[PDB]
Amino acid sequence: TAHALKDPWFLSYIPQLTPDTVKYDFDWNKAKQALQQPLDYIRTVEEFWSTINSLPKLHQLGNGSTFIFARNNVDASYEAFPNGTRVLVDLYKASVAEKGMDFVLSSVLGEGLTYDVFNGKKVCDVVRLSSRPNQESPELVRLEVWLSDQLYAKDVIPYIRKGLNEAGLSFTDFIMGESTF
Ligand SMILES: CO[C@@H]1[C@H](O)[C@@H](COP(=O)(O)OP(=O)(O)OP(=O)(O)OC[C@H]2O[C@@H](n3c[n+](C)c4c(=O)[nH]c(N)nc43)[C@H](O)[C@@H]2O)O[C@H]1n1cnc2c(N(C)C)ncnc21
Repeated sequence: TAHALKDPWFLSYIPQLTPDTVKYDFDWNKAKQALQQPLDYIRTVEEFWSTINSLPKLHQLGNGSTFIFARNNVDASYEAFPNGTRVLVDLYKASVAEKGMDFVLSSVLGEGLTYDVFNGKKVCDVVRLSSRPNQESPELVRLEVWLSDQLYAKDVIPYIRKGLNEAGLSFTDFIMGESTF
């Protein structure tokens, strides 16, 4: 009937997930346990597209509101990925952030990164998408591409930036970054 992804990805939502909100939650395990909401289990390309299209625009939700796409329903914990890293993308307008999200998700879930960068290795298991507004940029959206190995971030950063340029985004439309685990 429909076309299976290489792996199903579980989609969850953590509302207004901020560092000073885990102040209300003293521990990470219990903050997630209580706040995370399950949204869907993407098995196919058809399921993928309807989910991506149905997603309520990140900036509209509260500051810190994250969407987690976790390969084979893995726990998106830094703890789970010790030799890893997370490639960051900040998108200044909500308009560009749609095009950007569509690229980064199609590259991850569609195994684009896997066969274009990792030579077959499934290095990416988590993609987080959250609202991170500034007094400066209030429509700001952040994408995190989680890696199992930091050796690859050196190659994920030019690949994602090149893809985003091809997707229509200028250099003022986004900023690439990294955060070690
Ligand atoms: C370049 O890299 C910079 C830093 O290295 C990295 C630190 O991440 P956070 O503290 O945001 O944290 P995180 O990305 O996890 O945010 P979020 O998940 O939404 O909520 C944070 C809270 O959630 C907790 N948390 C969240 N997660 C996902 C976990 C997890 O897996 N394990 C554990 N133990 N805790 C987790 C965390 O401890 C904290 O209390 O963020 C980059 N950064 C740079 N500028 C900014 C900026 N500006 C200018 C406004 N705002 C935000 N991040 C910025």
